[PDB]
Amino acid sequence: DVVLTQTPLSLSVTIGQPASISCRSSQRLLYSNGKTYLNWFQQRPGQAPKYLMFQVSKLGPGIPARFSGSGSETDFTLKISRVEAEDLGVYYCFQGTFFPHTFGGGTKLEMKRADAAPTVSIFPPSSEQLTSGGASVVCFLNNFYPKDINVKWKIDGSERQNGVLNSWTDQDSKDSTYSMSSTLTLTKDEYERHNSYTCEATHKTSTSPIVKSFNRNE
Amino acid sequence: GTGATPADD
Amino acid sequence: QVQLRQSGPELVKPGASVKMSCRASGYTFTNYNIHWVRQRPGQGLEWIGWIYPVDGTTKYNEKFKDKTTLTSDKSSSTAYMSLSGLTSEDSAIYFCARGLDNWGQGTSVTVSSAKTTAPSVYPLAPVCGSSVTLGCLVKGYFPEPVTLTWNSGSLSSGVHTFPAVLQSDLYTLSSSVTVTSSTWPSQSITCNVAHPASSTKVDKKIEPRG
Repeated sequence: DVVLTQTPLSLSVTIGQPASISCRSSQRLLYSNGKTYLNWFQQRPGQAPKYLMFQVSKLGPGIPARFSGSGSETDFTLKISRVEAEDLGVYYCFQGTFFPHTFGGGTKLEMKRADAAPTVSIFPPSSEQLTSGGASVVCFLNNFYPKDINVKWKIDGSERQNGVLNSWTDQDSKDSTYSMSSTLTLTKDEYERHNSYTCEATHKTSTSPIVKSFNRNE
Repeated sequence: GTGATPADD
Repeated sequence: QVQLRQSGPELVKPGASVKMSCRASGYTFTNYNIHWVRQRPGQGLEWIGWIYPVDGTTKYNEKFKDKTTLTSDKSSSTAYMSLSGLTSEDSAIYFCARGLDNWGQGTSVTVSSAKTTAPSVYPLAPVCGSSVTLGCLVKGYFPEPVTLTWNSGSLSSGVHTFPAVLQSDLYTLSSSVTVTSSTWPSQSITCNVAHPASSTKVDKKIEPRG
């Protein structure tokens, strides 16, 4: 099968500035009729993909002229002359020359902004959950930039991974930040066997990891 | 056709 | 006004099957192929196959050939996809598309052993600064969706409601709200959660811990 490789995985764009993304094909895409069926699709998260460009350089219906496509042999490029807000989203290249048809892995255009450190908040189990026999500890890591972050849980200083459920927001449309929720779920009796509960965040905005902790017996 | 693939062209 | 309208979300037990519809309008149905594409959660796009409505000719990606049957009904301008013998690998949004130039809105398939299960809703108060973050934990429900608001929608800024995550055949969702210390606990802050599938609607007030 043809494999399409897209770069970069993520592009931090700025309104009014040009953007360029690339799609490498594992083999030539010239069909026997002389046409090259390399297409581009744009998908805004939660929405359906739109037909942006076909046959390397032919604009899809209703697509604005700020988009242009080029390439030959195995390397193809999609350019935006000046990025506008509606251009954020995921762009997939696609080949229809060979069966099975295949898509690249996607390049996500996200909005560049200044780095921002997370606001980190830790929450012990609620009394209601404890009554039912469970104990979830929640950590929110809110309004940070860029999107890459790592969270580690520790119990009495020892790392715990079993029972962790993480969720991440998409980029906020208004402040361009990212947020994360991490929930460590234990039983109440397991929870009562230990004292200190820590959520530890590593993010490029902090020299050393950020630590939020509480002691159960306090 | 739509131009997207040979079968769509 | 080209439109491809797809049928609603489907819940399938492991080992079972699903048939979904793609209702076309606004163009001559027999002048375009209908393609189908899969998008697994958090992943990219995979091409499944197409059908030509004039004569029912099909083309399948070999990877999908054993599990997938594409059909169409010219008289109703509707294409169908049947998926058989599913596992959680098949949980995804499935799109139909008119020659790839116009795509339906997608049909979600969730392959799970779960039955309808109401959530537990827990208020998260701070540990026993001028900014205060409160939370709400919505645990152990099926299927999607839940709705979550704060103070019946009157607390709308400073809210982060996180995408639900399916783990061990139940969903968990959470939400945080951030307010000034001069507003809480001096004012009431309540998380409102509805789960239509279980006809559940609950309000949990955030109370200072003791």
